Amino acid sequence: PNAPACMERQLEAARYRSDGALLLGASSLSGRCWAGSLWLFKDPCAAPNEGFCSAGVQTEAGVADLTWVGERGILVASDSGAVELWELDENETLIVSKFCKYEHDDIVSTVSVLSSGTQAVSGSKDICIKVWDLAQQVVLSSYRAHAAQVTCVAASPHKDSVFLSCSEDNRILLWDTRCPKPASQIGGYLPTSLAWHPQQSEVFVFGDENGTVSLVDTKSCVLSSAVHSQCVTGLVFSPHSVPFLASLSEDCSLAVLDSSLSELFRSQAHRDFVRDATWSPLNHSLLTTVGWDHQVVHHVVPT
Amino acid sequence: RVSSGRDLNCVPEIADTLGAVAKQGFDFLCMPVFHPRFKREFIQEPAKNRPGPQTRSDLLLSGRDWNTLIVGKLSPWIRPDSKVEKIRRNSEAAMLQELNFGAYLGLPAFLLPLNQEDNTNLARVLTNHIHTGHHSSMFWMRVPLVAPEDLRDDIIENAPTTHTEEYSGEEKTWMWWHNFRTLCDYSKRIAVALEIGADLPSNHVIDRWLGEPIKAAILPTSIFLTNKKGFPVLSKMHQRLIFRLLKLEVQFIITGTNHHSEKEFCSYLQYLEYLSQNRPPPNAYELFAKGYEDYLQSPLQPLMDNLESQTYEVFEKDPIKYSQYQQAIYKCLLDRVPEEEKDTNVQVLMVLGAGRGPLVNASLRAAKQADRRIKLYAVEKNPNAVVTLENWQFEEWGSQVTVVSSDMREWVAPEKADIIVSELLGSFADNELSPECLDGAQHFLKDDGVSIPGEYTSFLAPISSSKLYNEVRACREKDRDPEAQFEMPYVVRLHNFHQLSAPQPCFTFSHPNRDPMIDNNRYCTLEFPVEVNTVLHGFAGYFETVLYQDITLSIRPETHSPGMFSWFPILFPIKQPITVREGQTICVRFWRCSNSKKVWYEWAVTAPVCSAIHNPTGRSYTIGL
Ligand SMILES: Nc1ncnc2c1ccn2[C@@H]1O[C@H](CN2CCCC23CCNCC3)[C@@H](O)[C@H]1O
Repeated sequence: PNAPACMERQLEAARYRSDGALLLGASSLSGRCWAGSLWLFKDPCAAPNEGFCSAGVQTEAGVADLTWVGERGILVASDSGAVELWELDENETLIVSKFCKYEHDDIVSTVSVLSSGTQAVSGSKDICIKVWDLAQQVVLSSYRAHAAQVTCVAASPHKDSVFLSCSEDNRILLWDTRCPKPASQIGGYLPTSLAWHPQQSEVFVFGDENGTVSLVDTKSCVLSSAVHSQCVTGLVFSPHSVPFLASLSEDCSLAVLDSSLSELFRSQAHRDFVRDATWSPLNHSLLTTVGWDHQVVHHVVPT
Repeated sequence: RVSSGRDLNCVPEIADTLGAVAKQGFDFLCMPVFHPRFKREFIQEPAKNRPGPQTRSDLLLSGRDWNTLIVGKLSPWIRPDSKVEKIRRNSEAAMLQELNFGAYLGLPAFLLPLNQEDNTNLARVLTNHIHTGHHSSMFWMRVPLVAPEDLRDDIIENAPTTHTEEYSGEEKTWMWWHNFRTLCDYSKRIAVALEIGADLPSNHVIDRWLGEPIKAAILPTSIFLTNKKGFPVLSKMHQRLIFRLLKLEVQFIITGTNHHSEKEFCSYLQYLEYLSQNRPPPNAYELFAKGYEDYLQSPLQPLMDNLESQTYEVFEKDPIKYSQYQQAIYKCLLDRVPEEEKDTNVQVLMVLGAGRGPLVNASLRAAKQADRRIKLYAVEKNPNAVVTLENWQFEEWGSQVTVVSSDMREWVAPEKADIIVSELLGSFADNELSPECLDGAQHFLKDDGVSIPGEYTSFLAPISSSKLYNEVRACREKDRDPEAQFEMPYVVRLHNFHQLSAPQPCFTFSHPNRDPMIDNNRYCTLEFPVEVNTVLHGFAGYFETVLYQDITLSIRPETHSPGMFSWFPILFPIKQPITVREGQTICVRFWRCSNSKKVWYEWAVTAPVCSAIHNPTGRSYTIGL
């Protein structure tokens, strides 16, 4: 009922919004048609059953990343090189294209909404990082700071001009776009994922291609834990005030760590790669994960 | 008019995507063969057991389409040289898998990136693939003019960009490629897709690249400017490079997104076509040379071998050569016979090597324009060409045996000559044995007789050319020295090459030669100032000749007689390529050696390192007397 018939096998993204509804993005990474879809599940526990979802749509190409923009809006990094804005209709039954802008020269790998919800930054295999105005539907700035593919960008929580980026050039860049030279490098195995601490302006975690999660202060080297046996694909801080850290990986496992990076939960529910994780806003110890095994898993995290 | 593909990293439906692209005007599509984000495990459970089709079906296109329309791209996550062991092994397995599928589909080419310094494992896996089964995909190594690290914006506050003149720095990407193709042993299946950026290096850097096997030049949409009307176009510097690349019939690839959104798309192509329809047109020499570009031939030995009818015909259809012989003889007839003496003085002219007679008609043409009188002898040893002469003799002429079927070194001449006229020169001047042939005819030149030509001088210049080094290896033959191919010269319209230093004179011969020894043997040392990091693969040879006074022929490129077809350069190879640094001197030594039966060249490099002596004792190459 409402949308396209067959949601694609390779689950890339899952993100809860305020009211507890589940945003799913997917790609087909094999078979005749290499494309993508978006889904809203106003009931998580049903997903990923197409029939028993609230809205969904076909994208021209694969979904490599996406993020919620406020409540109505979905921001998508495409294989086509385009950044796309889609929005829910008033009835949250339909997902309509607001813009599809082909500005990158290769796959858009990573996308992140700034502080204010008015602007976003994308990173690409084209090696460039780009700052968008979402109302004016234009690129405001374009930066070739890196020397290789951009793996991840992550907007600061509270400052529109600040975000982190990391790349296969072995650089983690801390950006402030109010300086003439906006980027600064921070000390490797290749960095593969980035999250800001939700309660410290000053702090962040990064995952490396070798399975290590690292805690970094701007103010200060590091603290580290060998958490995974391969690439750390994602780091998402839980919504609690002393928050947990969810780590996911190509080793097909999810771990949840404390602020000292000691292990609390481990799940092997997935049979392929774990692509994304999002914590319930209703139940701060529900954690939802998705993977290329097409499973949406609902873990109760002990807290 | 010009051949071009479209590079995409996103292909939702192969058929719709190919059709859009065929419509735009492109000839082929470089695309991924597995989805560029579909990372695969080969070792660790449970992701190694991922079900399902690993990629899309061979059945989506015809075999004809796979074979002609599609260049494959290695998956961008494949990192055979990663410092993580697990990634190195997954990447090894994944590279063999994608290469094997490319071979399975019969793709004509496959693109692999050289985007860093250390590609040892990439090299070693591609080498193993090449030595596994029966497949003939070309490998296009995608290498930037400028490393990404060197064209980054200077926006990192605590890691500034190396500012001043960094000299081996913007040659880093050539050393990436050179290390790689040396690891793979100069395999003929491994060529270059040269990726052009917003900025360009030295004319010298771009010079080295044009001695390398470039099959494709990659043009990003981003490096194009806009004109008034809103169409895409290029800097005058980027236009220069296109013009040089078109002079290697390389394929053009357009990569990145459409950036001219008022103007349709195919306009990037339209503009390459525009540049292509608008180069200076081939000169007479360039039109005739088309087809012969880096084709190696055996130098003719017209002394030892009786030339074919059709060989003479190419040497005859060279008007500028015979035009210059006509003038040289004219100027000679005027210096020899004063105006009072005009009708009493018959000058005795002998053509030595008359073939089918064009120097004879040149001698006649000369005599009418100088209005002096001549008595003509034509000496030819090739009895086949003697038939052509003796028929022309019995049909035209009617007066005098004219034609004498004889070796000019045996012939008893009725009479001494005022002038001997000959064209016994090859690509290296003296390599058809002009010196020996004229020394043996000299005795019937009058004590004040003139030889036309009076002089010739060979020239040499060191070169780089990895195509020309492979054409030479390809000359390996069963039942001889496995290295004999490198110890002999080749007449070759040198095309895909780099001249490393200016030609300098090697051997000079004068006629007549009244030194009481003659001694046509020779030893010459030559010092070549170099100014790039390069490989020496061999020496180009050229020559110049004085016919009479200031009337000359040249194939030395800086003095090349214009529109003259008869002679292409010669190439002397070396067995092992020799690294040369900017500032270094190439020292080369040439000998012209002989016995009573044979003449040959031996040659050695003595700086900046020694080669072996090449062709010692003519063990691999002789010119028969
Ligand atoms: N000892 C001898 N006595 C008499 N005839 C001799 C020799 C040695 C060579 N010949 C002949 O000279 C001619 C040279 N031809 C004419 C056009 C092409 C070319 C010149 C340019 N290089 C390729 C050969 C041929 O016809 C030879 O057969």
